[PDB]
Amino acid sequence: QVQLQESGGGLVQAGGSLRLSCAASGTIFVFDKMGWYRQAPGKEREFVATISRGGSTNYADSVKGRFTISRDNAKNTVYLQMNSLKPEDTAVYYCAVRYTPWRRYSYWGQGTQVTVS
Amino acid sequence: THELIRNAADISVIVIYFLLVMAVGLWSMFKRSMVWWPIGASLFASNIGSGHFIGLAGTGAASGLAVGGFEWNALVLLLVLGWVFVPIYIKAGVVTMPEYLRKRFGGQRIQVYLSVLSLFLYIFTKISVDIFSGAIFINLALGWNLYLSIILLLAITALYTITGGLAAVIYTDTLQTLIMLIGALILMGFAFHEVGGYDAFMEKYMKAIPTIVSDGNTTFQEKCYTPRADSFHIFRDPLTGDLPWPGFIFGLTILALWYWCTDQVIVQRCLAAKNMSHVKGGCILAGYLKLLPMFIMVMPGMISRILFPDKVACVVPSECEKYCGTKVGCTNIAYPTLVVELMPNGLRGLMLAVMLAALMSSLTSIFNSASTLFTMDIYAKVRKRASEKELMIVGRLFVLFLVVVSIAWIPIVQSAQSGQLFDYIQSVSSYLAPPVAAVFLLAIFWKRVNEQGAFWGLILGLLLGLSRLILEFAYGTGSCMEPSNCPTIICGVHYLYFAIILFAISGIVTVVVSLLTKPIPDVHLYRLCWSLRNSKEERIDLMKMTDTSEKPLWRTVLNINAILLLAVAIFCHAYFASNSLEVLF
Ligand SMILES: CC(C)CCC[C@@H](C)[C@H]1CC[C@H]2[C@@H]3CC=C4C[C@@H](OC(=O)CCC(=O)O)CC[C@]4(C)[C@H]3CC[C@]12C
Repeated sequence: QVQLQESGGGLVQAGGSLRLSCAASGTIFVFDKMGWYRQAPGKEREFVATISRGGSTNYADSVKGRFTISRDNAKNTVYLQMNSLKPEDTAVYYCAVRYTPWRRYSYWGQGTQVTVS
Repeated sequence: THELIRNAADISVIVIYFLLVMAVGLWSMFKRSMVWWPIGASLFASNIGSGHFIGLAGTGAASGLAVGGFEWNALVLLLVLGWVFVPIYIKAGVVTMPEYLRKRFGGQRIQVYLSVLSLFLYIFTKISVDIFSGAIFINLALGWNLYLSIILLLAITALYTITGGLAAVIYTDTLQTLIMLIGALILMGFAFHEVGGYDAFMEKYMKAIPTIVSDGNTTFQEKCYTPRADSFHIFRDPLTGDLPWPGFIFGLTILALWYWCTDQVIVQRCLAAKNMSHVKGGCILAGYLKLLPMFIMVMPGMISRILFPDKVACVVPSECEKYCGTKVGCTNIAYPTLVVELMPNGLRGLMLAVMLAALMSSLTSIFNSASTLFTMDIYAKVRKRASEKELMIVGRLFVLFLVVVSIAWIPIVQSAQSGQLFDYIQSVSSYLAPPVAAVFLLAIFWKRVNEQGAFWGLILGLLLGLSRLILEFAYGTGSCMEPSNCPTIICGVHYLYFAIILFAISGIVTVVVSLLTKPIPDVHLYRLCWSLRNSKEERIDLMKMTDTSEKPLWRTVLNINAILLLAVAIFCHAYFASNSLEVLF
């Protein structure tokens, strides 16, 4: 079965940086839209960043300018370089994948805990 | 396996179903102008039984997903028969196609040649394939060999045709289509629960290999049993992939235009309706029904490869002969293995009964049509003074010859094109059919061709196709480890790139020969072509509708529904090509 292994949590201060990863393993295909989704403790989910196969990055308007996401070519590994951290964005982070452009988010990730200040 | 049928819960079901069908026929033996719903079921079930349960499921379990785009092209060519070609047959007073080509051109050689060609196409395509499919079903279910199943199939269809099985062919046809269409969805629901959904079905199909790959000393190749790298694409490579997208669009159209519009049983089925609204209703209903066999019959073939991989995907010849009787391949048993080994104790007998009762009616229909075609159009033009008793015994001493020739031909069907039944039927049709459609279209639309061109067009097309067909069987097709020593000039291209070349060459020959002789005046050609279809004068030639009239409301309703059906078919074609999966290295 397909499972996603991720790493890169921790604790920084207001104005630091971190690094998050995600790496599917056990499949034979190439995913289309490996992205990221965050959720504050006690609230609802929202959207963070997403990179397609050929390369078309689609950020969110409340985070654009501080986050940068890049995916390796023709394989399954996607990074996320976060810069100038605040203590407002403390949540857990998931990792979602997708087979085809019209098929609605097959597999989900476990969760990485990150809090700041 | 093969002893799962020996229980008391379904033998009674088989016996009760057969007695019900024979009682319906025996009642309708004692005590024209049909309506829209019998025509639709009669048109949708024409080739089911051996072109749906063997060919589509086997080529889905062997190649991949691209086979399912056959029925969508079939429905697009089914909407042309009702709107374009049937008022041509009504407005000229003709019943069949050689009777049209006798009134159009003249003489007496084109009709005799087309009858002699149609008998050979019957033998090569329909009769031996039906007997072979019935023997496959009986050998999987019970356990006897081939020669003890062929005579059982024949001894049951004789009892079918004695007790009036040809008169009542409307009630039983609607009943069998309804029962088969209902029972083919429960097997899909049972199959998609066993593998574990729709994503595990994609992830597990790419690892279905046999575990006995070696011979005594000849270890087999890596690419010979693993699935293809493009199994989830509809449109494939036009140079290096099987079923390439130019052939898949053009050659199938050329092969379906001959089959749906220039046949004999289908045209006399549509010509026996009550009005002109009911032909169009029957053409819309079958087009709505022909959207299902991608999801119903192709995708359970892949499930059957996933679940039982050592039978359906064998590669070593000392093991493939034990399972299916031939040393080439075993994909043909993909769908009859799923019905026996997944269904519960009740429906397992009803599905086999439905498949056999749909396989016997075709045979009787063919035996009646070929007997009429031989007695009326070839034998009665030699003697010209024959009574009725002589014609009766001549018509009854011909089907014995047909049966003997087809049973002798059978052991070439089960070893051609590396063990698949879709490729055999499509290759024989591609070698023999396309010269007829070009001469038919040029006879209808152009108005200037005459009798001196059509005959030589047909003869030269026959010479090319017969050369390729004779060279194909005497040398073989090839294999995985040892390729064939075919002359690689007439034998190199795909068999769907041959239909377009033969079509174009036949059209070029009949145009060039027809532009060098004397024409025919238009006094003889009223209401027999496309430009003069609405003349009102008289021609000096060479319960029953005759008018093609309809109310001005149901015409509008039928136009709008045909447009919606075309939109749905285009959306299906645009769905399955916009998102396909790509593997990694
Ligand atoms: C909707 C899907 C899932 C199934 C298919 C249903 C329709 C698309 C089909 C089946 C019922 C059909 C209709 C049934 C009734 C008629 C009337 C029939 O003509 C008449 O009865 C009126 C003329 C006369 O009686 O002389 C012509 C076909 C038509 C329009 C049919 C057009 C095609 C229809 C709408």
